[PDB]
Amino acid sequence: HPLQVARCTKIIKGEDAKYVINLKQIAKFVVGLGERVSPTDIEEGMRVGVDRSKYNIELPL
Amino acid sequence: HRRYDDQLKQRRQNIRDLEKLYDKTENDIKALQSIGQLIGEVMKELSEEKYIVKASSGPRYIVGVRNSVDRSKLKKGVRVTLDITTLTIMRILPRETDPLVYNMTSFEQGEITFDGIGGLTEQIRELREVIELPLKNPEIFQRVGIKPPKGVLLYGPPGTGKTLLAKAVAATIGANFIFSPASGIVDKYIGESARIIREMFAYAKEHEPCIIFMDEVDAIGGRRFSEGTSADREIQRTLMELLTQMDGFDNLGQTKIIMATNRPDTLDPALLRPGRLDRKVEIPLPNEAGRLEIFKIHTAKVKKTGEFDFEAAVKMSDGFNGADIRNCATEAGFFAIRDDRDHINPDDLMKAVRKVAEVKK
Amino acid sequence: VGVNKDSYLILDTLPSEFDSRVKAMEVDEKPTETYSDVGGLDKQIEELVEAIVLPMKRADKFKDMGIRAPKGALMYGPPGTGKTLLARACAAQTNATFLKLAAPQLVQMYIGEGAKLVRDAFALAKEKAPTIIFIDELDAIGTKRFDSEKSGDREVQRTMLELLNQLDGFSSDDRVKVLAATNRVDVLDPALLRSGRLDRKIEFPLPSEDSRAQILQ
Repeated sequence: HPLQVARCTKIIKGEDAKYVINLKQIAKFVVGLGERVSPTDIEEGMRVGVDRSKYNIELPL
Repeated sequence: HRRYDDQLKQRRQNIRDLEKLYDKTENDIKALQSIGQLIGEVMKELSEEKYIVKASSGPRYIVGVRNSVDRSKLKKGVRVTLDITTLTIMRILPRETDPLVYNMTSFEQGEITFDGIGGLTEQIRELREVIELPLKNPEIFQRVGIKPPKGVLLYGPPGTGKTLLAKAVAATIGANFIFSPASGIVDKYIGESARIIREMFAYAKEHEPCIIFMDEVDAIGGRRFSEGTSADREIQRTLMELLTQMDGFDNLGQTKIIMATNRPDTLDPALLRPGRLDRKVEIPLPNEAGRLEIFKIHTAKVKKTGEFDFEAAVKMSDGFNGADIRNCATEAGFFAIRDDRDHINPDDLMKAVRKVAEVKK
Repeated sequence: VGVNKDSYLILDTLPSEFDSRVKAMEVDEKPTETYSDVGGLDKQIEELVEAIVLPMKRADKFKDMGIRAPKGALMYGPPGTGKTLLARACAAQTNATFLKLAAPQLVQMYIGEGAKLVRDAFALAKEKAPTIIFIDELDAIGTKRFDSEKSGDREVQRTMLELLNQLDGFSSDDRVKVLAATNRVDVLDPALLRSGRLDRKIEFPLPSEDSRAQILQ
């Protein structure tokens, strides 16, 4: 996956112990901790992966 | 018996302390059911049953009224409160400037003294006479029948301690110092850029006396890039607003605007014409007298062995303003960190002023 | 600060942030380089140490002496000698956080946002202190000319001005350093005349026989 910011626009599933990551001007959801070999994160409002701000979808798809 | 009395006083504390914390968290749920509501500002009142209000969520709506209003705090251009689910005027608010630090950073007074920066004397006096005298005493300008001064320009180096002077004038009047980033007046949305000029002026009138200080004017007062346009129409949109306030029925005399730029060769011709700037202060070469005062002042706060002959130091320059003089001070200090001391000789000071002179003009 | 979705009321406060965090900045906590890795550049080590390193180290000493600290240098003169490499060395030695801030990223075509970026840089730099803000280019906090095209080049006048206004704001305390680097000195607004701005103007010469030989070893 290409992407220039991550944007999972909801995140019900998934410091911190759960992901809620959405990198945008108009709102923000911020979690510092990626990984998540179960559920395998991603899904949601799809652009997902590492961020040009380094919050980061680290390693789902 | 006796022990129960010890513990009775104690466990009544162990309560009282919990109870107050505990009542408060319960108040957070109560507040969560005590909802807020959004603010917009009245564009214009059509009728007492029809208004145009611009909600801050963006679009314009025709609204009527609802319970819990006053109709005598209503006027055009006041902020109002509107319902989330009924979109009608539930209560009427004052209108508010909003204090900011983003697009107008406000510093009541200045953070550096006017008498303490003396040796910058010439500039100090010109600035007093345009600013201080009308602000304290409108009455004298009014009796003659020629208006109080408009707008002042400081031109020549910002790095010689221009900036220091602007803060310093604000300090003595007790004026509200309004520092503006000219680019920040460059929002890319409909009217945000109109809104800022308007807010800045309105607040100046309330919080008058005030200095409105415009940092490097080329971006809100260009000339055009080449006669062409890329983004140099945003510059024109800005610039017409400043000329309009000036030309207007509203008159500058307890709100003073001071423009600053290195060069006068990217000021607009409008501004250079009298009646949008009329006072133009230039930053000069010092006297022999100016240099002495500033050397003495800088070395007074400084720790030194030996009485210093400032008079030699002055000869060793030719027209150093306060910023140039400071580089000479630290230079001396560098051989003193090396000589493992917090003091400096006369001897250091002669060498120091000369090395700084040679490395530039 | 944390506001209810449909009740519009501040329940809680969340940490600070304005735009994305570290958006124009690269963060490298403490370079791996040393002046035992970079060597033969010794004279450029002397200049560099007297302008920035000694005011940082002996900050207290500058306070008691009761002069203010210069916080800044400007370097011009040729790299291709390990200019970048020297900068990182100083960073390692003082135990500064090295922040590579690229001057083209600010220079935004959008309003102000660039101005805010300059302030955020100072803000993090002041929290992380010691810090060197190392500025790739000088062409986009400068090159504004003196003609009537200085109009177009506003974004660049504003990013620079703020960074200086902010340094002299805090000149007595040595926490943050600013270094700009280029091949050669460009047209700029006056700033070489003042301790609290980028006072120091450091030249790179070329090597000599002793220097080439160390560089070869």
